Amino acid sequence: VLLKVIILGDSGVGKTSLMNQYVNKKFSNQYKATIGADFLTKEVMVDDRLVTMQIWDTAGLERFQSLGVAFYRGADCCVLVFDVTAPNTFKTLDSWRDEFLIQASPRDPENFPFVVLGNKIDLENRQVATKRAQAWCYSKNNIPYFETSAKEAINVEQAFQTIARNALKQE
Amino acid sequence: KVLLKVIILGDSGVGKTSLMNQYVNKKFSNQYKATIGADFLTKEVMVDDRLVTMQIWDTAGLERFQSLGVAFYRGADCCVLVFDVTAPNTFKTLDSWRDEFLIQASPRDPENFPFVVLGNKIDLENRQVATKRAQAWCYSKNNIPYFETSAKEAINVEQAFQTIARNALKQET
Amino acid sequence: IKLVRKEGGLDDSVFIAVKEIGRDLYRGLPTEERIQKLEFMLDKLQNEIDQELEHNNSLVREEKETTDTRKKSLLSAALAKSGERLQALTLLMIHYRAGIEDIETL
Ligand SMILES: Nc1nc2c(ncn2[C@@H]2O[C@H](COP(=O)(O)OP(=O)(O)OP(=O)(O)O)[C@@H](O)[C@H]2O)c(=O)[nH]1
Ligand SMILES: Nc1nc2c(ncn2[C@@H]2O[C@H](COP(=O)(O)OP(=O)(O)OP(=O)(O)O)[C@@H](O)[C@H]2O)c(=O)[nH]1
Ligand SMILES: [Mg+2]
Ligand SMILES: [Mg+2]
Repeated sequence: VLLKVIILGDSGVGKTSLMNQYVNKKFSNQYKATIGADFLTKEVMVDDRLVTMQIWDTAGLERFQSLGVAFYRGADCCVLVFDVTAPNTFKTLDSWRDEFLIQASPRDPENFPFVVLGNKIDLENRQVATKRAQAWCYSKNNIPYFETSAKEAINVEQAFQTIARNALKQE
Repeated sequence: KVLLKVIILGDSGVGKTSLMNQYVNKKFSNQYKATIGADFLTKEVMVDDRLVTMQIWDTAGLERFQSLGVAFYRGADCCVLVFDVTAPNTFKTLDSWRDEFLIQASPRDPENFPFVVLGNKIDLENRQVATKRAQAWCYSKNNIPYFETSAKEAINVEQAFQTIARNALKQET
Repeated sequence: IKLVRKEGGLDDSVFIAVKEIGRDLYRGLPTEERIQKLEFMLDKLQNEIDQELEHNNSLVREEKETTDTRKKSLLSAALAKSGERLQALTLLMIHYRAGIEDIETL
């Protein structure tokens, strides 16, 4: 029983930092752009059983994307990340979610498992408010919403525990 | 400063690693050090007046099981096909190496993509693949150049890679 | 930004394969020398990625600022080829990373 989770969202929002904080318990300040994709593996406990979670990090920058359509068809759960200090990254969430649904073409697209992370809450002068993001998540079939900091490991463990539960729904 | 990416292909043991090391490092190992580990070396070369950077990729290892050409061949400007003139079976597989590259790299104009064929180990003074034979195969493959080489004695090594550089440069923007 | 659709893009199997093979990279060498050679390769690969990524960014800046359609079309093809080289280099780095991860699971 293997769970395939993919992380999507604009470049710079913290997709790689969130994956590395959850699996490796480490965080780095310096930016290394993700080219193409990579995955890490983690055993996670759901209910009292170990399932293997395969967490796919992907390129936010369009010119560095290389994954084919067949790849997205096997995703069990899709994580949407934005930056609470960068409202354009919240604005584009619709196009990430919709384009993924077109390529994944799940059998019941409107109940596909998404989880949304609002990252970098450790920064001052956040420009997207919690209720505003919550309103959006509610409107999209009430998908779970976590506010996270990869830099300070706020809600990282809690978010991925929900991601794993949602991925099992599909599987 | 133009960068030229060169893939070297061919059966285990023909001298791929040794041809790269002899061109780039001017060193040869008599010892058989089989390629564990894809790697590339870099060398500045002058092509008629232009100074260009050549990256020479040595991706193949013990057995072909690796689909790793899908990962590593992309972006190449030239592909070097190497066989051992003392082992006719290494010449027999050239078609499959050339086709492998064309399928897994998907170059923009497959029929004009620069290939170069090196028949290696002429110093072993045992020639089981005749010079005319390799040239006939090469001619039929859209007229690609053929060089007989020795990585051990540095025979034709500098000459082969100068032509590799030129032909890699020729098909670009 | 958006999710590019690429009909023959990469599949699971390529990443799984580079990791499976990479796990045994330089197996045979002493546990001392093995981790030496792997660190050397990851450092060399990062420097090469950095270099290429700086050339890539320079091509991006210049394509944004060009009005001449001919020179834009040439910049786009160079940027595409830079992108392909970066994909290969990144998959090579992932290959050697699996060697490191093999040492530290042991
Ligand atoms: N302050 C703060 N910085 C973060 C946080 N998460 C990531 N960063 C930093 O933000 C920058 C971008 O982070 P990445 O994880 O590389 O972003 P990415 O989403 O993977 O970007 P791409 O690979 O281009 O798609 C890096 O410099 C990180 O150090 C966070 O929660 N708080
Ligand atoms: N006599 C002679 N021996 C050579 C020559 N070139 C390579 N060799 C020897 O042939 C053997 C194979 O050399 P490699 O360079 O590792 O061959 P390779 O094509 O990279 O293939 P793998 O070893 O399987 O990775 C080694 O013992 C070399 O010393 C040559 O030009 N003349
Ligand atoms: Mg990233
Ligand atoms: Mg070799």
